[PDB]
Amino acid sequence: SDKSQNVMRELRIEKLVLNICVGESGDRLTRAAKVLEQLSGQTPVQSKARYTVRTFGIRRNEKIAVHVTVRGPKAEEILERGLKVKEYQLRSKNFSATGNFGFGIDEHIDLGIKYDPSIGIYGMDFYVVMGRAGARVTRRKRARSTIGNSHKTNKEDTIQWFKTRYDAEVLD
Amino acid sequence: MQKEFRTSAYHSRFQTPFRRRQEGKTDYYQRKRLVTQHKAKYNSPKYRLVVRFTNKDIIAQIVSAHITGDVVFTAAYAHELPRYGIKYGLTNWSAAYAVGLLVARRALQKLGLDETYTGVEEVEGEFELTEAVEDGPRPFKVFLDIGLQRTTTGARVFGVLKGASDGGLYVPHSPNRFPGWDIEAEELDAELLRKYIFGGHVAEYMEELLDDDEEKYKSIFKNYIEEEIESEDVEEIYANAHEAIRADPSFKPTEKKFTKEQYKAESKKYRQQKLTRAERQAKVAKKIAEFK
Amino acid sequence: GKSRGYRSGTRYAFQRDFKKHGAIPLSTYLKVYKVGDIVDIKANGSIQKGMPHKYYHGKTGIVYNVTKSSVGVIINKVVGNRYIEKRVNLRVEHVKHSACRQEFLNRVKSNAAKKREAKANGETVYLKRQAAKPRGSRIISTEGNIPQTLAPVAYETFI
Amino acid sequence: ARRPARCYRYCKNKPYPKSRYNRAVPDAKIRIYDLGRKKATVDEFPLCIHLVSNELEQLSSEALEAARICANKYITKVSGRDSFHLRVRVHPFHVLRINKMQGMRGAWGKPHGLAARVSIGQIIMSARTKDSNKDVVIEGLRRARYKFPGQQKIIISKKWGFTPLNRDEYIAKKTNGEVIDDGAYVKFLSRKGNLEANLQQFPNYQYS
Amino acid sequence: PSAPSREVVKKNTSSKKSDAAPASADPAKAKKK
RNA sequence: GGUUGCGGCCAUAUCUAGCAGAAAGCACCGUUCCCCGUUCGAUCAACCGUAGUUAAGCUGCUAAGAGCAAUACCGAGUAGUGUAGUGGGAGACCAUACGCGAAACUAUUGUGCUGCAAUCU
RNA sequence: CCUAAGGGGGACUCAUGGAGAACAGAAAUCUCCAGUAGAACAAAAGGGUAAAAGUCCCCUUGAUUUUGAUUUUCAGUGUGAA
RNA sequence: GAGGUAAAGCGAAUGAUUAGAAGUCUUGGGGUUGAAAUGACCUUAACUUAUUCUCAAACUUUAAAUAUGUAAGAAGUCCUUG
Repeated sequence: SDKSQNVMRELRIEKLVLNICVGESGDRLTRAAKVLEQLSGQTPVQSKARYTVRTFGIRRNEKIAVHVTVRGPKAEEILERGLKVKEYQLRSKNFSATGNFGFGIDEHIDLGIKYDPSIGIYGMDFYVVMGRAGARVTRRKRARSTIGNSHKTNKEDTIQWFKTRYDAEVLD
Repeated sequence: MQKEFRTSAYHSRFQTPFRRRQEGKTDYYQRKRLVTQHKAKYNSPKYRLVVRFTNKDIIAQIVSAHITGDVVFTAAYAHELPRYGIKYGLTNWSAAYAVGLLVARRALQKLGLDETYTGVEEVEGEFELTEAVEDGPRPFKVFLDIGLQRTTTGARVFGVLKGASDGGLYVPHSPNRFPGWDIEAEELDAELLRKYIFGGHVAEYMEELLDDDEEKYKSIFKNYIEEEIESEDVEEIYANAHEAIRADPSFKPTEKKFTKEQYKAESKKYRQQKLTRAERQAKVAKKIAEFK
Repeated sequence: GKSRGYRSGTRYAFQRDFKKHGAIPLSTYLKVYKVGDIVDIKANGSIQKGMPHKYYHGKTGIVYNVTKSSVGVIINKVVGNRYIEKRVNLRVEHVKHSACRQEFLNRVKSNAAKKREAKANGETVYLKRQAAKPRGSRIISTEGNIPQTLAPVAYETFI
Repeated sequence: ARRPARCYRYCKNKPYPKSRYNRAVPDAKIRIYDLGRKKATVDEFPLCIHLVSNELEQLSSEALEAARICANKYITKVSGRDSFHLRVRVHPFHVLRINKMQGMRGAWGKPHGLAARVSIGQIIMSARTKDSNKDVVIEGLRRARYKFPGQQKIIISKKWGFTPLNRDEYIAKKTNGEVIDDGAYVKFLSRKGNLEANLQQFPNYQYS
Repeated sequence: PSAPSREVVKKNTSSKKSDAAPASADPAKAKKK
């Protein structure tokens, strides 16, 4: 057996993670969280700085960034909405060796939401985690194990799947 | 640019965990706390209620630990339930209750504590512990071992807990993990627990789904449809089974279509065998020669 | 300044064995100790409760008390010109049955079995152990084994 | 500054190296341990000559430096700088202490110098060269012996260069394709591990 | 709106600069000059 | 003999790269009314066993595999050491006598065994 | 020095490296992979610890009461500590 | 039973340490390419890989000799049952 054309080897999105690393805390971070909750429909979570850097103007445990994880159809919809801004053209140096890819928009109004002067514009970070069926093996509590080499997601498979499913171009 | 990590020194100094910890199956912290017995109760064993859930089965075993390995006292599986009248949903919360009741009754039959320590014969969902009878042997004490499975209020392991407790076993527990426990108002709503014991949640899903999404109802509750089992007669399936479980809790092994020797002979055909030293030496010599 | 704390000088004695750190295998907790048992004492560094003092590490004694998680062991320690009876409370992680009991208890059974059979056969058997005696006479055959003559070898340097 | 070497000749103390416990230690006088044509291949210099210790003793880093310089100077003067590869085989890792630089109160000394602790039969200096250059290299070591205290022997090695093989086993392993160059040293064939990698690394391996 | 926060997984209790953040380890961002 | 649940010893069981896996089991797998937990039904909870798959997990086999384990006309009775002499030597140290006796190295072999219960082409 | 940095329970895995993501760069945040501990555990050093003893969360006061036995230092006295 | 000293080890962890060789610089400079492309080349220095010389009272997988704990019965063993 060991057929590469097996039903359970199908690539599909595991999760899409939206990151806005506003360098400060307060009103700007709160409005970035509002933007993320608007786009995803889910309450985002705020990340604290791991340590203090004077150059970046951050200190340890200061709430810096906000991010949210979306899975399922909503992740697909947000991903294609963001690929529209990228006009469906990623680079070969956007796909990791583990088969994940990401891009970054620069203005969040290009996605297609209403603009408010009070909110302003925030850039946004898109990352897609790819994976086949059976990843629960690496995430379950009991009998947790690792995924076999053939079942792993890599750069070439993800690039080809992205080109096929979106008719987009990966600029090598 | 970076150092290769998996060196021979990395493997030489690696201390592999316990075999059953590397399999991710035994929590040895919890196992030590469960198994270890008071040293002044010298050879008296502690009895564990091992409750494990697979994708298709509920396994309930009464176990005592020894140096050569654990020893099963009795065991009740969920696939025994069709004998008692429960054929579908062999992993319900109610199937968990039935398996717990079955293992409790079977253990008490093995010990001889049947007429004494009958249990809760009229299941109303009230929290209760098996109290000892004065001037008589104490109830069989058993401790729940849920393994790696998380403790949540409403989990199915505590269904086996409640069934075994109602079956006459003394199993120490609290009612704050049962379905129907109000955490804000720290009392148990026994009505909802009784609902869960007799498949009430499943019956309500059948009734609620049938009038809203009939197509999904046809796929999810197929077996009930071809069995002509509606919601209103779901409860009796459990209610009778309990009675049946109490009528004859003895273990009847499945009659085996083949003998042990036939099974072994059949299985041995599909088992690759290790190459002899000479075989792999010849392979190495051939690979050397074909390298010229 | 001298330091004479409780665990001074136990850097290597109380260390775990190489590639043997971590959880205790549970046969340690399944063993049964009765009053009168002979037990070896070996401190386990990973359990700090009920730990013996470094003097008792490597000593063997008699169980006199059995508690929930511990045994009391009697040790005789030299203090000057006599022995003093010491009573040490040890958790069972630092305790192991002495293997000298199981060998002697088997010789008792074997002596009893040999004695009863000799009475059945109406003969005698000697049960006292004997030290190794000088070997008897013997004849060495040289068929295929004619003596080979050796000589001391000359001096050489091998570097 | 320096006491006479007789004050530190014998291994009376335990080894006292640089560590997190003594930190203000000076540097050894010897810094170079390989001289001559140290990049020569194994086949170029078959003859090995050792200066061997007949003493359980301490040699200062100053003596190591002086003997190294003496041997190097003589051999390069007589036969050329590229006719040999000289290697000093002892590194001074033991710290000597000096007290004066009251009385016996608080007499723990300060680091004063470095010495190598050598045993009987321990090789001090090794010189790989050609056979025709024997008498020169020997005379290079015989002079260096004057810079050392105690007794040293000049021993002509049975082995090929700095290899652990005799001059006959090396030739056998060489004509059998079991030896490859590694710069100044060689790698030997192994009958363990990946067969394909072993065969690739030693193409001329006449397997038996 | 709710405000959950990302939890701490690391053990570095010290409030200092992190490992491998040295100057001159970076390339020339203005190499095109 | 396979498989599961619970284990004992805790790598001969681990690691890397390949290949195969009948039956059952296990597994991935499907869904969100209900108990429950999340930024996210991903993990955790519950429901169905129904729609699918051996792709992965798991199991076994392969490799002059890494590691590990064991053995030894391997090294070596070497290194070290208890005891002895009005032994040698200026000394450093060394030899001898009666005893004990390594580690590395080298070579070869192996690569989980097993207890209770249940189950299976 | 510490009302937790004591006690119980639960969940998680650390240092670091690699490959990726707007501003963002050697260092901000996000993701995956590797990761026997190369981290952390108040404070010296040593030992100990990985579904924890580490990190985070929930509940708490056993850091309570009574008076004996024992270990260390030891005279087998006291004190401290256990 | 216990031990971690002698010895041994360092192509075993930690720490110290000599020399080349082969690779990568894409996250080092100098020079030489370019009318500019960071996209090559010569070089040294970095790392990486397999090697190489030498070490440790406060290093260590291993590990003696001597010394050291216990046992070798009648207060024991077995059988039955208070």
